[PDB]
Amino acid sequence: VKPNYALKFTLAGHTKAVSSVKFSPNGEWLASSSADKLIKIWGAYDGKFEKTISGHKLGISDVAWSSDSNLLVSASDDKTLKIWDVSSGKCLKTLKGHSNYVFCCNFNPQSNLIVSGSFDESVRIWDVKTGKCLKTLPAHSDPVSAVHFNRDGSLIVSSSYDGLCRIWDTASGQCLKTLIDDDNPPVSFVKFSPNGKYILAATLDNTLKLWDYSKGKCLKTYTGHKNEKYCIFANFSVTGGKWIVSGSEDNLVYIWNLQTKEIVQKLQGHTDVVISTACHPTENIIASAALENDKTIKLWKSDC
Amino acid sequence: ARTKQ
Repeated sequence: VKPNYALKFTLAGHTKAVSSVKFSPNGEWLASSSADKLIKIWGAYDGKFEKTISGHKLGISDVAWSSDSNLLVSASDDKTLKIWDVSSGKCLKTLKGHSNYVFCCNFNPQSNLIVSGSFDESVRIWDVKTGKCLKTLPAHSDPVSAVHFNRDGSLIVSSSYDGLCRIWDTASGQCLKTLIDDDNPPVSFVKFSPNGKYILAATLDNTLKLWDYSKGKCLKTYTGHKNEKYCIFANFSVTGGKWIVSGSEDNLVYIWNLQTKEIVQKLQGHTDVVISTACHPTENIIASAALENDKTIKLWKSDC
Repeated sequence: ARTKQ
C-alpha cells in the first residue's frame, strides 16, 4: 500500500525562509517559525491564516507546542527561548542562559519542562512556570541539532554535529547511553518513536536511521533523498500507513514504508530545500516548509 | 539559524 498525498493549500506570509512547522496536539492549528523572527499560526485543515506572534530579535530555528495546545516555545538566534500564550500572543517568559544560537526545543509530556539545544554545545532543561534554568548538560562537543523527550518524560535524546546521539536521564541530567555509527557524520536530527522504543536519527550523509534504544542497534536505514547541508526534520506518520516522512535538499518531500524502507511517494511542489515536515495527529495530513527561494508552507492530504 | 548553511 502507498499513500496518495496531494497538495491542498499553500500558506504564504513569511518574508524569509521557514525553519519549522508543527501541528498542535489537538489538531486544530499549524505553527510555523521563520528566519524573519516571526511565528505564524494557521488553521490545520484549511490553511487559514490566524495570527502572527512577534518578539524575538533574530531569526527562529524551532517552535514546539505544549501538551494542551495552549503554549508555544520558540528557539532563536537571539540566544533565548520564549514561551508564548497562543491565545493572547503574549510572551509569558524569556529563557536566558545559552551563550549562542538556540537551535531546538521541546516540551515534556507533562509540559512543565522545556529542553533546548544550542550552538554553545549544551542542552538545558527549563522550568516552564518560572522560566528559570534547572540544569545545564555539557552534552556535546559541537552544536546541538535536536532534543526530544520520550513518552513518559523520563528520558531526553540529543544529537549533534559532533556525530553523536546521546540519551539523558531527565531527573539527574546524567548520560545513559551514547549511539555512534559508521564514521560519525554530523547528526542533524533525532527523535523518539511514538512508543519510545526506537530513535530516528538523520545524518548529513543522505541517511536516516532507526535505532532500537534498549539494544543500542540500528534496525532500519532510509536512503534516496538529499541531506548533506541542513538540519531537516523527520517524522513518524501513524494516522494511516506507517511511514517515515522527511524533507530533502532536492525540494521534495520523501515518504518511506517504515518496515520495508522503500520510497512510497515523493511530493513535488516546493521550489527550495524542504527543511521541515510535520504529520497531523489524527488526519492523514502533512505540512511541509521550504527555504528562502520558496518561503511557503504546503498542506498535503492522503486517503490512507 | 537552521535556514543557513
